Amino acid sequence: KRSKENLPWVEKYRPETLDEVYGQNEVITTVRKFVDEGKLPHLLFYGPPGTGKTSTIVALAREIYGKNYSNMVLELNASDDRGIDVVRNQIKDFASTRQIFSKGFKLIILDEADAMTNAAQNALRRVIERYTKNTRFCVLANYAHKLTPALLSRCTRFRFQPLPQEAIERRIANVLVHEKLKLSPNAEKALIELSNGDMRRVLNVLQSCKATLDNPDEDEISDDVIYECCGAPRPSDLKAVLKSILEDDWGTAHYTLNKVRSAKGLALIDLIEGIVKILEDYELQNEETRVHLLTKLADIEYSISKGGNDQIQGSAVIGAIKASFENETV
Amino acid sequence: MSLWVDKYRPKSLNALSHNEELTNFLKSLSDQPRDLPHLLLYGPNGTGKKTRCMALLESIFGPGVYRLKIDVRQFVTASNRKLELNVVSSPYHLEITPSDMGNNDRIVIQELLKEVAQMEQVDFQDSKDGLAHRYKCVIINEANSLTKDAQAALRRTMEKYSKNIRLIMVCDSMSPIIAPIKSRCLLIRCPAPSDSEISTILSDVVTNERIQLETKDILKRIAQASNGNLRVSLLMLESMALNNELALKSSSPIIKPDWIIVIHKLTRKIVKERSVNSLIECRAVLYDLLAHCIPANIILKELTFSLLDVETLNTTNKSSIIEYSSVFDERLSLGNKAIFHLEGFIAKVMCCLD
Amino acid sequence: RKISKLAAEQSLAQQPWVEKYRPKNLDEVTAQDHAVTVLKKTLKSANLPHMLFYGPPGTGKTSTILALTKELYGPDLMKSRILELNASDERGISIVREKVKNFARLTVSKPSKHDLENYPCPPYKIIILDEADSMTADAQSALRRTMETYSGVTRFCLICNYVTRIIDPLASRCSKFRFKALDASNAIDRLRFISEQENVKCDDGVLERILDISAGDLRRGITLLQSASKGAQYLGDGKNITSTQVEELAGVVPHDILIEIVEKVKSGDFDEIKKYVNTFMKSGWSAASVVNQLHEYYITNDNFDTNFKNQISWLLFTTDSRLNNGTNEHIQLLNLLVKISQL
Amino acid sequence: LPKMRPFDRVCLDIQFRRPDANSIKSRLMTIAIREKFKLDPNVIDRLIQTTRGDIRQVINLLSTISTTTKTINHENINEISKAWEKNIALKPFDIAHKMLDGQIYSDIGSRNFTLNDKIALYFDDFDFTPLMIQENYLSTRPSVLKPGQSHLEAVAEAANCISLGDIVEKKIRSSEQLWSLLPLHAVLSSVYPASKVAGHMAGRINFTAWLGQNSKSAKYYRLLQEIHYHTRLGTSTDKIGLRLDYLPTFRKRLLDPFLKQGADAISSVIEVMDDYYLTKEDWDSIMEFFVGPDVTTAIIKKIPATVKSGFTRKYNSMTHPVAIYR
Amino acid sequence: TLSLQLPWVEKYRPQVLSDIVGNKETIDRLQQIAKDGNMPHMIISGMPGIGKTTSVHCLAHELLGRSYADGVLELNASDDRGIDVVRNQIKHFAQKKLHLPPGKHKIVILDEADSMTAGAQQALRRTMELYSNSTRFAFACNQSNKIIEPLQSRCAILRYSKLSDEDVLKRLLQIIKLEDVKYTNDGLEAIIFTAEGDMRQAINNLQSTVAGHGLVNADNVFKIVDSPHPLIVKKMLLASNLEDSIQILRTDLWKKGYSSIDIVTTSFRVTKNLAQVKESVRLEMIKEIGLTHMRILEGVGTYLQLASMLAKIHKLNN
DNA sequence: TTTCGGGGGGGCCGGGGGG
DNA sequence: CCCCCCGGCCCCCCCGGC
DNA sequence: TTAGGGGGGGGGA
DNA sequence: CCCCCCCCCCTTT
Ligand SMILES: Nc1ncnc2c1ncn2[C@@H]1O[C@H](COP(=O)(O)OP(=O)(O)OP(O)(O)=S)[C@@H](O)[C@H]1O
Ligand SMILES: Nc1ncnc2c1ncn2[C@@H]1O[C@H](COP(=O)(O)OP(=O)(O)OP(O)(O)=S)[C@@H](O)[C@H]1O
Ligand SMILES: Nc1ncnc2c1ncn2[C@@H]1O[C@H](COP(=O)(O)OP(=O)(O)OP(O)(O)=S)[C@@H](O)[C@H]1O
Ligand SMILES: Nc1nc2c(ncn2[C@@H]2O[C@H](COP(=O)(O)OP(=O)(O)O)[C@@H](O)[C@H]2O)c(=O)[nH]1
Ligand SMILES: [Mg+2]
Ligand SMILES: [Mg+2]
Ligand SMILES: [Mg+2]
Repeated sequence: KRSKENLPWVEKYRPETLDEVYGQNEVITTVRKFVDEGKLPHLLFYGPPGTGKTSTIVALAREIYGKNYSNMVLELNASDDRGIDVVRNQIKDFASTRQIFSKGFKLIILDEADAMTNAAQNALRRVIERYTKNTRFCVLANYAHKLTPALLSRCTRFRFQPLPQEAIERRIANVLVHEKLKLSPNAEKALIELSNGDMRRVLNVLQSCKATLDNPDEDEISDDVIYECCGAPRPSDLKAVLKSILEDDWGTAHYTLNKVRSAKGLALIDLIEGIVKILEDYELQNEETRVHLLTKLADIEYSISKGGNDQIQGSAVIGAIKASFENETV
Repeated sequence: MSLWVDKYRPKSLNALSHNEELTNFLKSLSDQPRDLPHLLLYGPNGTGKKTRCMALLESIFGPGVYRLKIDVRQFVTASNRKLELNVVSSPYHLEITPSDMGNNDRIVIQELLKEVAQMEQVDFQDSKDGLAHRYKCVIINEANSLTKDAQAALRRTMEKYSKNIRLIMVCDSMSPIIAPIKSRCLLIRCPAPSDSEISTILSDVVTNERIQLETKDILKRIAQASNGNLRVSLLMLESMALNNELALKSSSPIIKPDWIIVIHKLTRKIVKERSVNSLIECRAVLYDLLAHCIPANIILKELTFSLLDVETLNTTNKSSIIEYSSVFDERLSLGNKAIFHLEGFIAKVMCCLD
Repeated sequence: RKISKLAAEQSLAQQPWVEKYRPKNLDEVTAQDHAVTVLKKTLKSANLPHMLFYGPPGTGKTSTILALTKELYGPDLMKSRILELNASDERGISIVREKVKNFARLTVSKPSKHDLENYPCPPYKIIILDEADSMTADAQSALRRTMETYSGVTRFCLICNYVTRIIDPLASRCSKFRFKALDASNAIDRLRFISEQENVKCDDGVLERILDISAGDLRRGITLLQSASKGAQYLGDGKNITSTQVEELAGVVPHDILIEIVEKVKSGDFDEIKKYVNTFMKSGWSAASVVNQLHEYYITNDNFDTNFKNQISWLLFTTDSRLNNGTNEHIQLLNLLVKISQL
Repeated sequence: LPKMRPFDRVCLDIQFRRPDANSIKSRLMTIAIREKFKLDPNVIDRLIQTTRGDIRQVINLLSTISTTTKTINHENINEISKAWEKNIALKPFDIAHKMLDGQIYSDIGSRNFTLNDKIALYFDDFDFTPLMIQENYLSTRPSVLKPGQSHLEAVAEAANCISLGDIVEKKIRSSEQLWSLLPLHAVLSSVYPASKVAGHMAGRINFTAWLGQNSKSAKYYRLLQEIHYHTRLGTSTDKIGLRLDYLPTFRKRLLDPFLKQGADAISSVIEVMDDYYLTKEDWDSIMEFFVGPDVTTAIIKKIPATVKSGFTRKYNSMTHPVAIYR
Repeated sequence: TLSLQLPWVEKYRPQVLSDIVGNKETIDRLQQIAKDGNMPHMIISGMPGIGKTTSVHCLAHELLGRSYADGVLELNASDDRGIDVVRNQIKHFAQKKLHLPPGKHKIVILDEADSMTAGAQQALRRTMELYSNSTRFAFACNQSNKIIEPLQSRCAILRYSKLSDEDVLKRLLQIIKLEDVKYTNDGLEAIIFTAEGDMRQAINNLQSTVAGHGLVNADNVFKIVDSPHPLIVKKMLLASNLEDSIQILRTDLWKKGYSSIDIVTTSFRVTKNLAQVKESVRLEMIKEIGLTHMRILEGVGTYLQLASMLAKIHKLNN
């Protein structure tokens, strides 16, 4: 811990204020309005990984309390003990006692509350209800089915969406300004495509790309750099493989698949996912074709998840695609 | 006294009597044993895998490997249960069957094996090279019965402590062994002996035991009935000799085990009757077989191949039977209660035949 | 009695070739440059991220992390700066919440003057969770905030063969490094270096055949090379190692036996197929190898039409998937051959 | 209950049964006249049915209802009964009887007893319900057979679903502790096969025989392991190979001689035992394993008592080795 | 800002039995009991946010009055309620001497009693029986089955039904008049629709909508309250064309950030409750959904698996 | 039956304090 | 110097879905 | 619609 | 009085 420059980019660029959280404008505006007029309710931030839930709640705590928010809030996460005993003693004591430093209300942040036991969640009900005059609760989750209905009944729900293109673009621009980096438009589009709405993936991939450049001060991050660092197929490779599968005979398709994979050592699963993405846009005359494609490719992906013979799996992909598309004629 | 299958078991590589190429390969392995990798011997059951493992150990260390002592090691689960494991040991090697504790086999790998792995050799076990041995050999019998967790635990133990121990695993099939473990081992195929080699071994046993034989065709018949299982062939020869007052005639019938006869009777019942009541009686038979330590996989294989040998069935019936056997063997691999899957297989076969 | 302790070099000299030739520095990793370059840049950038190495067996993940720790810290400071936990350790949720967290929150060990003068010595320690895919989901969830909160003094490296076993939050937190399968093209240089170092004489193409048989696993290839070298040394003839010897040592079915199987399948008689398979299983051939060879034969054969190949590909995939579950080889192989014979 | 096992045959057991409506009608009418509220006798039988013979609950119901409704008659009996119905979890026999009734699987029956109700019925005892269903799903006369479908085919479908349920059960009790799969298990182990073979029970409902068979198998495996590790020093095999291959020959060299040479064979048998470190208990256990035509119980009982007495005497009159020194 | 506005679920929490809406007959029974006293042991059961705790507290207050502080012992899941507590604290409270009017008793309120252990429940039996002359017990729970049968025998059963849209609208209108909230009929309809009979949820959503947007109309309500995903899942499963179901899955669930595990669990529940489909078809659908659920739990949670599940469901339905 | 993990309840053990 | 109170491990039994 | 079989107890030719 | 009606309760780790 010698300097912030020694941190991974996923942590070096953690938002410190609500103005640095992108892609969640509705939620940020609503919560800021709540805080401004002193109408903060019990909150439930629900969303997928790397969308800004923990960042948003920490920034909200800083806004409410300032720089010394750490001693003014009670933060518990999945790495801490949160059994029913903790609810009965520590949370209850914090919720029923005044602040040491100021006279303001009290904030309890139950990060990753979907990992809490059912007994603790049930015990939380009357703690939340009884001390609502002076205490507020925030619950963060990725899986809503692990939350008891009683807890959900007491909370106001905010859903964090997968990050849109514009927010990722703006954060990438800020990171490029800070790091003195150059990025090509095609490389940026590929980075957004592989992000899948998760900012952590964007930051990690960008850090790897910078590490890849021979002279990062002068070399620009091209799509080739991204595909090399991530070891992912190019769109042209996927197009060629799909065209060979759908047009050529078995020998040619097998040869083309093996050659494309061997050129850069691509993984079969990445090719399967890319081809599935491409095929979703294809207009099919028969529903049976789509049914066969989906079922067979899902089976192949499940088989790959456990290992198995790579060559047989590739041949299975080829055969499944051909057999499914033979249903488009009659 | 000691059964003929045990009394005449070879105790050295030069005493092996079949698969000369495998013997030469083992001798080549034992020529420079200092850098011996971990070994995994796979092949049909009852062919001589353990005999060859012991012979290789004898060639490496010497006859002292055959001075075996039995000890008991104690283990404690997370629930405070007390488990006992029998360990066969010699001055030079250890032998374990962790599957003895079922799902607790992992503990054996995580506590006992590691403990052995973290010990350096200080006893002056002078070798043929003139220097003392630096590693002890650990044999893992029925290595394919280990749970995936125990196999995972074996992984880094095999690599980190290679200087202190060398593992020799023996299995009848490599299908249940995880890929990393197979990658970490030198794989040795152990083919079954040919019929002529079995006949030669049985003739040597006969001459050393002074048994009257009307001809040499009885030994060939026993060899064919054994299906390449040498241990079964020797035990069957002894059984026939006992049943015929140490005098075998050309008409001496081949003896079959109790469970085989029961399974054949079950196959006949399934073929002749296809009804729910027949299925209930089949369930009773299956319970009887399982209760007396007949493994479910063995029952499934025997029943499938007995059904496939029925002369009244047609090609479609046999194809359906083999398909159902494949499906329900997979079910057995991934299931807990074997009787459920065996009953399902029998019901499907009854439906297909009827 | 007692034995005088052996030297490290002498001990390593008499180790199995896979351990003997394990890479000692990042420059010795063969064909993983797309990740090794990124890791090497950290020796100067000193901003190592959380790492998730994933790949098939014997591709160099554990070797890579060990070499990285060596290069970063030095033989004196590595032990104090590294905490290693693998599948042979206890890694329950309680262990994650107490031992891992306690090590993560500690102040970094003090480097010595020599360590600072001779190594980068970044201001953080490393927790390696090898075989992380064996850890339960709840234990993994217990690591989420520990990774982020103490990232200033601790960095995590998770290593696995099946990346799907890692929960999505952890995969999100970690920078992903996929280790590519090692085949002839990208591993022949290292295999040839090892063979030359050990003075192994082989016919042209033998090393390429070994790497083809290994099917992406360099550990298996090195073990096969060592076994072939032992055979040649024992024979004491001086003749070069041949591809036939390698195939016999690798458990590959001879081509004549495969052709016999193909003819039996072409015949289509159930009883004959059953009898031949019963005789065949006595040889002890691995069912997976037989299925792989059958796939190679049928898929690349110009005498079969598109429909036949479409069906046989699915049949082979189903049989391979079933075999991966630890099923009886005899039943699965007989079923596969019978089904092919009816195509 | 299992906890009551220690009280098996130590105390005089006195059973108190649910009292019928007739034994109490006078009590409730007296309470009604004393408490000044009107109660129709014709509904008493219903009221008890609501309380399942719980007199205390009946009195509580009367006290609570009379607070606002001073007259209890047929005009309000149905609502009171439905509101105060005692919903007690069924026992395994009742669960099996209900789940295998065909009526609930018809359109009207399924609309009255919904799939959710069937899953809850499973959850009344999730440990025993699947065992009950697997035990009793072949003992029915179905009324839900699809056209052209024989009883055997439906039984086969149910058996396949039961196998899938067993796989799910193995998943639940693994190291991942996937208890969230319990509802799915309920469908695969109980509801689906029952719907396939639902009808009328052909005979008596039987308790699952799997637990006793499992215990017997565990006992036999323990005995087999003990025998194997007694004979380990001499043999070359695993315990399964010992059971499948060695045991018949040991039968021929240990049991047959007594049936041929009488007492003159005793020595030989003991010799064989000494060669394999086998004890008398190992001898009996070995004789207990054989099945089918090679059952030994009748043969052993047929042996003259003098021969067995001499065998025991001779074995006890000598010194024997020990395979495992503890 | 370091100030908090008191939630309306607490500010307008009913203080008397006449302010509680729904379950009219039971409320009148409670009012009569409070009038004439002689409160018996009771168990109140029902779904969340319908006024069980409110009912019990109002009954206790109206019965005791000035003696409330001394004659009421309240224990819930946030307090220690072990067998030791039952054997010492509750027993001491039951044995304690307290002069009360001629028709009043001490009250023990065990809120969320379904979480109590079987040992404590067993210990409560003879304590209830022996001290009934001075003490009475009120249990409140969501699942009455968790209460052991011996305890149910000694108590009066009160099963609370769900609130109808009319009662919810009445209470919301009362609160709106008290707060001078500006609204539109569509806004209240949306609030009631999203509440699903939960008064607490309805009031919380109303207050949040007022705070965040001022005007309670349809748009603001749906911006604050999201359409329940079970309905989206039902629409996905009931679609006739596989393309329509896939489009719903991709656009309304996957792109909105809903996790695959949540989607599959909700699909299982909705399929179980789909009374409009034949039970056998529902069983096949559940088999396929369970296959997908097991795959997801294994770690393969992807859009492709869910799409394959939908394809298999459509294949079954055709 | 039972492969983690949480929760509860009861039994000893031992530190500290008091006499 | 010896006895008693009361905090803390330690062991053992029981759910685990809605 | 009542799974088979045993126990309890009110009614009665 | 034995027989019958009628119901309940046990089979069960
Ligand atoms: N909306 C965002 N704006 C800017 N950076 C973000 C945003 N979301 C995620 N990040 C980046 O990714 C890192 C992690 O963000 P988090 O707030 O922790 O996401 P999260 O939703 O809490 O992840 P989970 O639910 O614990 S897996 C931040 O430090 C940021 O660097
Ligand atoms: N990229 C590589 N470069 C050089 N040698 C390698 C390489 N990969 C594997 N090996 C060799 O095979 C041996 C094992 O390498 P490992 O690093 O252990 O592979 P691994 O990916 O960690 O295997 P798993 O995932 O535990 S099965 C090394 O000691 C090397 O001798
Ligand atoms: N019938 C009702 N009439 C008026 N307000 C109600 C009613 N029910 C619930 N509320 C309101 O919602 C708030 C909570 O009601 P509660 O009585 O706590 O519901 P509950 O059934 O006890 O919740 P659970 O079972 O503990 S999750 C009350 O303070 C009221 O403001
Ligand atoms: N004469 C002779 N007998 C052998 C040989 N190999 C195996 N056997 C016999 O076959 C028996 C079974 O061998 P074993 O190693 O236990 O079978 P496996 O371990 O299951 O493969 C042994 O008891 C030996 O008596 C051999 O090479 N020569
Ligand atoms: Mg977070
Ligand atoms: Mg490794
Ligand atoms: Mg409440």
